[PDB]
Amino acid sequence: YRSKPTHGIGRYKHLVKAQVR
Amino acid sequence: TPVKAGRLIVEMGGRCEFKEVQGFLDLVAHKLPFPAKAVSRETLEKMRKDQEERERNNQNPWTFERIATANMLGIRKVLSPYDLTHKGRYWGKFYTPERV
Amino acid sequence: SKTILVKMMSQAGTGFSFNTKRSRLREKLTLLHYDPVVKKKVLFVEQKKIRS
Amino acid sequence: GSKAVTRHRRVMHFERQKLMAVTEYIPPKPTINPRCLP
Amino acid sequence: KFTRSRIPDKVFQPSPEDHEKYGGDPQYPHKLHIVTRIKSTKRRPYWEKDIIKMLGLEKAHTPQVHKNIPSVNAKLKVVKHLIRIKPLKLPQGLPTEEDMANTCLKSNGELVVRWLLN
Amino acid sequence: VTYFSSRKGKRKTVKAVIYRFLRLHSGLWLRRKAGYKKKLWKKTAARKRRLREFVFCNKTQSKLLDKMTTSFWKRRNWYADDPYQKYQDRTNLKV
Amino acid sequence: RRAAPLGPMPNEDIDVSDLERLKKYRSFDRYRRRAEQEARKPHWWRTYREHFGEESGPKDRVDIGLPPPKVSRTQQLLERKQALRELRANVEEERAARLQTARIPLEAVRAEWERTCGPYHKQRLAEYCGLYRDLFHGATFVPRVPLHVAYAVGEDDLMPVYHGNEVTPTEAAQAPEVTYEADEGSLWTLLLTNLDGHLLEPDAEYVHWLVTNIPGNRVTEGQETCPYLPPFPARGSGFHRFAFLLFKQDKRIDFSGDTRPSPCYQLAQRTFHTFDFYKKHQDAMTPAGLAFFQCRWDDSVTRVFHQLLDMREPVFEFVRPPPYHPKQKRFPHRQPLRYLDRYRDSHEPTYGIY
Amino acid sequence: SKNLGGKSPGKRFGIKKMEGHYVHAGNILATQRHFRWHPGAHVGLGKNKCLYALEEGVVRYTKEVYVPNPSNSEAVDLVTRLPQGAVLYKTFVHVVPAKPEGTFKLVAML
RNA sequence: UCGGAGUACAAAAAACCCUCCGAGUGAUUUUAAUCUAGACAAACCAGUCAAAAUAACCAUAACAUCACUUAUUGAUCCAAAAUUUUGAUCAACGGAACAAGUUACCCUAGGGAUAACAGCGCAAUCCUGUUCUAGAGUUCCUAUCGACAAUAGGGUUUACGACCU
RNA sequence: GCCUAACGAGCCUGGUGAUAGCUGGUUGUCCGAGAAAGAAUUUUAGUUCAACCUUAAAAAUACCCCAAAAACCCUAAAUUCCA
Ligand SMILES: Nc1nc2c(ncn2[C@@H]2O[C@H](COP(=O)(O)O)[C@@H](O)[C@H]2O)c(=O)[nH]1
Ligand SMILES: Nc1nc2c(ncn2[C@@H]2O[C@H](COP(=O)(O)O)[C@@H](O)[C@H]2O)c(=O)[nH]1
Ligand SMILES: [Mg+2]
Ligand SMILES: [Mg+2]
Ligand SMILES: [Mg+2]
Ligand SMILES: [Mg+2]
Ligand SMILES: [Mg+2]
Ligand SMILES: [Mg+2]
Ligand SMILES: [Mg+2]
Ligand SMILES: [Mg+2]
Ligand SMILES: [Mg+2]
Ligand SMILES: [Mg+2]
Ligand SMILES: [Mg+2]
Ligand SMILES: [Mg+2]
Ligand SMILES: [Mg+2]
Ligand SMILES: [Mg+2]
Ligand SMILES: [Mg+2]
Ligand SMILES: [Mg+2]
Ligand SMILES: [Mg+2]
Ligand SMILES: [Mg+2]
Ligand SMILES: [Mg+2]
Ligand SMILES: [Mg+2]
Ligand SMILES: [Mg+2]
Ligand SMILES: [Mg+2]
Ligand SMILES: [Mg+2]
Ligand SMILES: [Mg+2]
Ligand SMILES: [Mg+2]
Ligand SMILES: [Mg+2]
Ligand SMILES: [Mg+2]
Ligand SMILES: [Mg+2]
Ligand SMILES: [Mg+2]
Ligand SMILES: [Mg+2]
Repeated sequence: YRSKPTHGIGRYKHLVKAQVR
Repeated sequence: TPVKAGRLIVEMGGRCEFKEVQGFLDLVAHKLPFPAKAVSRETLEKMRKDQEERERNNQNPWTFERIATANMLGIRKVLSPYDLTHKGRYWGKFYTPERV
Repeated sequence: SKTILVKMMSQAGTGFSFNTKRSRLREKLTLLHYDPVVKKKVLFVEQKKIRS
Repeated sequence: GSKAVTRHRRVMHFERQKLMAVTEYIPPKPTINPRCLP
Repeated sequence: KFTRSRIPDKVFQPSPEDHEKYGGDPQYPHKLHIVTRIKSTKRRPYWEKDIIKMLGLEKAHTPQVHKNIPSVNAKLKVVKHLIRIKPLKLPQGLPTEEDMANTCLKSNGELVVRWLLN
Repeated sequence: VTYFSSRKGKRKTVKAVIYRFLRLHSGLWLRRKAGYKKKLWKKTAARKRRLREFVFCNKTQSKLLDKMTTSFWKRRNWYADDPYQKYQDRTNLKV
Repeated sequence: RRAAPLGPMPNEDIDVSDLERLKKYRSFDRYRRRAEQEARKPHWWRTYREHFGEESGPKDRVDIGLPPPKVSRTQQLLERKQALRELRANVEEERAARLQTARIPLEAVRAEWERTCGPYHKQRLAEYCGLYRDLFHGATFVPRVPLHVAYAVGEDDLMPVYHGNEVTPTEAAQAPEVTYEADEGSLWTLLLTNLDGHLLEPDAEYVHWLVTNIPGNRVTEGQETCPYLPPFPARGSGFHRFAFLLFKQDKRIDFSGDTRPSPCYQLAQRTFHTFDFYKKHQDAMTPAGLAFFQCRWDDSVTRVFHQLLDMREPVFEFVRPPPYHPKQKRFPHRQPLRYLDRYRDSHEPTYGIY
Repeated sequence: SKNLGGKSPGKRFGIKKMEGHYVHAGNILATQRHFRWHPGAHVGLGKNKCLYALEEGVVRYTKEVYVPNPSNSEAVDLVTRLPQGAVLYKTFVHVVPAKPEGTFKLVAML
């Protein structure tokens, strides 16, 4: 939950990217 | 282009003094929709420090920020959730720099 | 791609029919179903055509 | 009913007006003016 | 939207000068609250109305004695803008069983034990 | 509903209620789920079972059906091999 | 509103930027090892183990047992490397290994296992089976000395009693033979205790065979304080535990309060507390051997109850709580017709006045 | 005009039983459209991603590591693309059983 | 009529002739059963989950899968089959078994709950002033104007709202 | 158009106390409690349910509710559940 200290524990999209001069 | 209070619009530099640049930038500041000033680094720092000094040496114990955060007199009923952050200095699109 | 509704009767002897959807461009359908009367896997064949 | 952001200064509630009047800034005033003090 | 208000903790952190300003003991907190409702509950939210009702402050200008525990301090914080809170002072101690019928509560907050003897 | 008939002066009952409803003597009304015979090829087995199950009625519908029916349909019936004779009565109702 | 984390975040150490130059694992099993390693750490948030009983996490168990044997680490390592080198020097072993046709001396491997690391596995198995929790409730001991117990079920048929084995009461009717390596200068005591099976007191245990002042290994020569009693688990409650506790003592312990009469067929007299026993005689004896087996009811337990104990065989069963049902409603809306059957006392028709 | 069909009632996709609530067997703990809460101990998963208690007990919510099924190609690819020190975490809902499995009661002395 | 996202930022719900995507089904085989605790949702009707137990397949699964999977759908009655099922752009999608246009020849009961005139609110539009000078004015912003912009006011026009009738 | 001073179809009588979701009216005193709208509907000038409310009766928990707990790219006022 947003107001809990454990918010963002499950974030993983910043660890993998999947979307030269 | 939406513009908020406290944002720079045009930034200039070079081998020039502030007096002439202020002279020909006051016209642009006046013709802009929102109120605007021709400031420099020194002038911006001076006004920010003057605002900080006014806020620190204000004499009366009662301030908009303190009252809004403490919910004194139940004033949150007539206030807004954004007033806790605006501290009474911003009212809609108008900003009053002399409101501490 | 129009389908068809076909009623299949069990070949286990007991009278038990179920309706299933099938493609029009297919041959006569024949599958393996479960007959509650005998409780066994029984071959079912298309007997009637009901709905388009 | 007016929007939260308008062009006509959007006159406030009387309680808010009283709050701002009470919380108006009060500059400090020295006991004796120092201009032509020693 | 208008909802309830969470009061930040720094509001209820007294300054060292506040003790002398309000006449409180810097070491020992007082034991009992005297709470008197001043303002009306009209034009106030239903939660404030209910807190006033459950605090026994339905009638105005009638003091009520409460504990100084956080459980009731939470409700007093919720409706602190409608009440006046004072500490209950006992210069002559708690009223004994032989002095129950001769006591009074002064406007300045001391509960006298012998009031108009004889 | 005819509250006062023109021949006998009695209260009449609507036959649709008795044709599609059953009343237990305890006051409950039993009915069949609507649409239990419609498009069975299009429905899941669980949905078909739920439609096949018998269901009761709430207080408002029970009182409505009681108003529509007469006192002949609220009597105690002792049928021969009645399926619902065990359900005619209510047990262990703590109210 | 936001709240600051109450400690370090899990994935806050590695750098978000420049992921291409950051090393990655490509193996699901490798990730599995990493995840199982992480899951065992004491995190500051609510975890599965905290709610499902990690048993207060770490516990400083009190060790009441013989010191571990003192061996030379350097010499042991040198001999082990020498043995490994001499084994690897062979070529027939290499051929067998590559051809996948090589057998193992299972009896030998068990011998060295019981010699060097068997006591620790036995201690952890006792922990898992809950022997220490019910025998001392606060103490653990390592069975340093092996203890081989065996029943004789025929003329050439021997039933071993390992740690946690299952032994039939018919097989365990006779007294067993116990062997353990010991010099002819020490004294030992052996106790067979029935942990679960006391009909009256849940926290008490039964005695079955107590022999004291055993000279070295000859247990038959030592005096028996309590005559042997075959296991008698109840018919309903199955899989009781019987533990063989071996104590090594320095002095010749002599007592009169723990002595039992010759018949010793009274369950009131055969009531025991290993904690109290060890508290009474804690100064001399130290536990060094452990051998426990599971035991369920069979056709001989009724004979044991009848002929020996002179009572009626008690029969239990594993009953289950009645199914939960909500409060009955006056008008159950959209409920099946079988709703009234959930609150029916009996499936019989009651005619109140008719 | 040009925009049609935008009206549709909410599906009530949310949480039904919070932490500490005493639930019985079969109670729907929480319903969801995508996987927001994952089932854990004594919590079964329905065909519509709903979570229902399998035993009577107390509902708890925890943050735990996530090891996906090796047959799940998408999750396996995500795992194999994760960096070295990264471990996935998910919010799992558990039911802690309260009543014992059963009791041993004496029936008769034979 | 049904579904997804925003409005509706964090349990649920939440409207507009608000802004955008969609559905009225296809392909394939694993052709996906009975009975029953306890629950979600809900005015009602309807919609959803589901432990244990049963017969057939590994003697270790069966929730049919995919197309954003969420929507791919219709109540009674009544008609037809072979007794087990089926039948509606009933799409005005809680659906009357089957019915248009016109009335300035009109009538009746009401409505300022609702329009045309007027009034009223606002000032999009209209009208007045000032601030700002690049440009015209031969040079020269302000003699006369003055684009791009700023700010204040009036309630003459059209419109907007539907507050009194 | 005219058909006995009102004719898009005369007048009288009877059906007839026609029928109106529409307007108007609805007659003594005092006291107690007391409601501003979610869904269907040829339905939005109306009804039928739900939620509120009244009158009686059974019970036991009812509001206020600190921790702890409620998602993944960023996110405020604050919500839900709880001693
Ligand atoms: N097709 C169909 N017609 C029905 C149904 N129920 C009643 N009807 C009516 O039965 C009649 C059938 O006449 P048809 O249209 O076959 O000439 C129609 O008046 C129709 O409205 C139904 O379920 N399906
Ligand atoms: N629907 C509804 N009407 C109300 C309510 N209170 C008052 N009214 C109506 O308001 C009128 C009287 O106004 P009041 O005297 O309440 O100011 C009457 O027409 C009355 O029916 C209410 O709570 N709900
Ligand atoms: Mg300006
Ligand atoms: Mg407004
Ligand atoms: Mg070594
Ligand atoms: Mg929507
Ligand atoms: Mg809606
Ligand atoms: Mg509910
Ligand atoms: Mg099952
Ligand atoms: Mg319609
Ligand atoms: Mg409709
Ligand atoms: Mg609907
Ligand atoms: Mg004409
Ligand atoms: Mg008229
Ligand atoms: Mg109106
Ligand atoms: Mg006009
Ligand atoms: Mg006029
Ligand atoms: Mg007008
Ligand atoms: Mg007028
Ligand atoms: Mg306007
Ligand atoms: Mg104006
Ligand atoms: Mg020029
Ligand atoms: Mg005018
Ligand atoms: Mg009007
Ligand atoms: Mg209006
Ligand atoms: Mg005439
Ligand atoms: Mg009338
Ligand atoms: Mg109407
Ligand atoms: Mg009154
Ligand atoms: Mg009603
Ligand atoms: Mg809390
Ligand atoms: Mg509570």
